[PDB]
Amino acid sequence: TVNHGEEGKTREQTSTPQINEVSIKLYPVYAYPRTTQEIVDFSDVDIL
Amino acid sequence: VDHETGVRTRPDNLTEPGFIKIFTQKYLGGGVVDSNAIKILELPQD
Repeated sequence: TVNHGEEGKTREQTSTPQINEVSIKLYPVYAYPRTTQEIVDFSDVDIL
Repeated sequence: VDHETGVRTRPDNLTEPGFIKIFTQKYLGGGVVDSNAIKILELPQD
């Protein structure tokens, strides 16, 4: 806040600015595809 | 309207010990000189 006051009028304590803290947590977006060894070995696509 | 000093900052670092009381003040003035040179329009509030 910014106060106005006057000539010869005492000055009140203005409220100090506030600070906010955003906690951006990290979280693992994992992929766990259980492919069989059958597909990898049999196919010529190299499915990995 | 501003003053020649403009904005003055007095970093009060003596009076309340353990406290920096920053005192920053600017002398500001504002008046409608020649009101014929400004026009207002109050649109419907809706």
